[PDB]
Amino acid sequence: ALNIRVGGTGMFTVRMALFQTPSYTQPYQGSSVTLSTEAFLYVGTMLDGGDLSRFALLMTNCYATPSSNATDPLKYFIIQDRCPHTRDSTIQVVENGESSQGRFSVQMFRFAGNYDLVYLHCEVYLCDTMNEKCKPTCSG
Amino acid sequence: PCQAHRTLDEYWRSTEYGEGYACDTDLRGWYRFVGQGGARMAETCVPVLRCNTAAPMWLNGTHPSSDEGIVSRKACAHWSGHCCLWDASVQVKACAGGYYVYNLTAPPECHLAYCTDPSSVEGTCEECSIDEDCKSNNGRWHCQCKQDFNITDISLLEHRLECGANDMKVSLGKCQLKSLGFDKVFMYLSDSRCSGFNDRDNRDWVSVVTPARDGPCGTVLTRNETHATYSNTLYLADEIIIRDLNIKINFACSYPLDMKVSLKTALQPMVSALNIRVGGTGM
Ligand SMILES: *[C@@H]1O[C@H](CO)[C@@H](O[C@@H]2O[C@H](CO)[C@@H](O[C@@H]3O[C@H](CO)[C@@H](O)[C@H](O[C@H]4O[C@H](CO)[C@@H](O)[C@H](O)[C@@H]4O)[C@@H]3O)[C@H](O)[C@H]2NC(C)=O)[C@H](O)[C@H]1NC(C)=O
Ligand SMILES: *[C@@H]1O[C@H](CO)[C@@H](O[C@@H]2O[C@H](CO)[C@@H](O)[C@H](O)[C@H]2NC(C)=O)[C@H](O)[C@H]1NC(C)=O
Ligand SMILES: *[C@@H]1O[C@H](CO)[C@@H](O[C@@H]2O[C@H](CO)[C@@H](O)[C@H](O)[C@H]2NC(C)=O)[C@H](O)[C@H]1NC(C)=O
Ligand SMILES: *[C@@H]1O[C@H](CO)[C@@H](O)[C@H](O)[C@H]1NC(C)=O
Repeated sequence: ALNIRVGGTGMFTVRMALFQTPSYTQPYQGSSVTLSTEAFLYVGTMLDGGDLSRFALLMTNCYATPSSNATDPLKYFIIQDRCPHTRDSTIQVVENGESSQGRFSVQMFRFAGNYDLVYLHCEVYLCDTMNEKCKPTCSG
Repeated sequence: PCQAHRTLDEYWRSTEYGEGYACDTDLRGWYRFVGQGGARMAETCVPVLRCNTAAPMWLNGTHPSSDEGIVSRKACAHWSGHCCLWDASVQVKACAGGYYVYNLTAPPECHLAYCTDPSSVEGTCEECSIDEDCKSNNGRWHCQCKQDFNITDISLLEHRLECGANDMKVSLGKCQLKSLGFDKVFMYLSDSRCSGFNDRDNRDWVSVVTPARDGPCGTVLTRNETHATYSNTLYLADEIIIRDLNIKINFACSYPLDMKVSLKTALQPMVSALNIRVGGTGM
């Protein structure tokens, strides 16, 4: 018998969209959205890669930066260490690690300074829904 | 030869034509038979009183295949009840493409003329792929690949693994496997239900597709703290049963567990702004 050993690397498709309405029904297509600060924000993250049965979309950390650059030193974390932020009451999460979609809502804001644009950047970590317990329960 | 010839567009040279009296004494040079009559001369001595001739002729033997050059033939003539009673000298030459040329000579006497069978207008050349040259074997056109595509051993085999987000596929050049000596190949995963098929994106490929999960075609998943890998093995054989040189394609592609994601839509807030203006002066 002859064994040839070959391999490869693949990527999974995870998406993020702005919801035009609460309860996360319709997505947003426009290139720049113009709201008031008092208004809230409806966002969700989709998972389109595969094996949604064995995997659960789970949010580890997310933040806001004034620029498209994600590594901006000025970061307003919206989720800290798998936890919705406690010091700000207007932050709420609906599902995290529960299913293949992660969503959350928060009041809109503006970065203090000569900054007129806000960008949102999150980082996801998939998990095994049987091998490890993916429910994040956070308390101060 | 292939470029300097005179075409012949006539529909009465079929071996189905009833009867005529024309004879070809003024035919001099290289000719191509094109149209409803056919592209090749008759290969068997068609019975007498056919194809607009009292005594039909026929180029005896077999049509030369591609890359044969000048071939000398002695076209026979069917008359009086004896096939090949009179003889004429012809020089048939094959050409690139589904057509031929001949050195049509003057028969010894009139009431003699050539005529063509339907031949293989059904047998086409476009069915050969881009790396498959339009070669012929004893007059039948086939798709023989590049000669430079000649690999002997097994380790040098090409393998195109695409680790798609939802499915996984592995692709191998059909020309390479034909060169390796396998007329037909058998793709089989851990389960034989995942038999391979053909697909073309830039050439002839045989490919297998397996969903990226745990068990859809017996694929095994072993996830460590950083990556999750899908491992399955492919089996190569040239017949249903193997007798030597077992082949096992140990392929596996893994996915990351962490990734970065952001909106593609710009956000712009407006907040109530109070502007207090002050001033000063200095030296
Ligand atoms: C968790 O599992 C993952 C998935 O297997 C694993 O990542 C693997 O790390 C090993 C160790 O480095 C890689 O092994 C390969 O081994 C040979 C050299 O010995 C080479 O094929 C590889 O180097 C290649 O690196 C790049 C890959 O294209 C290229 O620059 C080039 O081809 C190099 O040759 C590599 O060292 C193995 O490839 C990765 N798997 C990947 C990258 O998908 C990880 O280490 C595991 N974590 C653990 C065990 O803690
Ligand atoms: C994103 O932001 C960083 C920080 O402003 C940009 O500059 C890099 O900064 C790091 C330290 O934060 C330095 O080590 C690098 O040398 C800097 N340059 C690069 C090219 O990384 C960085 O360029 C920005 N990235 C993009 C794509 O705009
Ligand atoms: C077909 O091919 C032959 C050989 O190339 C052509 O020339 C004939 O060659 C023979 C053998 O030397 C001579 O005896 C003949 O006299 C040549 N014929 C002529 C007309 O010069 C021949 O011409 C070709 N036939 C046709 C019809 O094109
Ligand atoms: C014509 O072909 C037949 C069939 O093989 C053969 O018997 C005959 O001898 C051939 N004629 C000539 C002149 O070679």
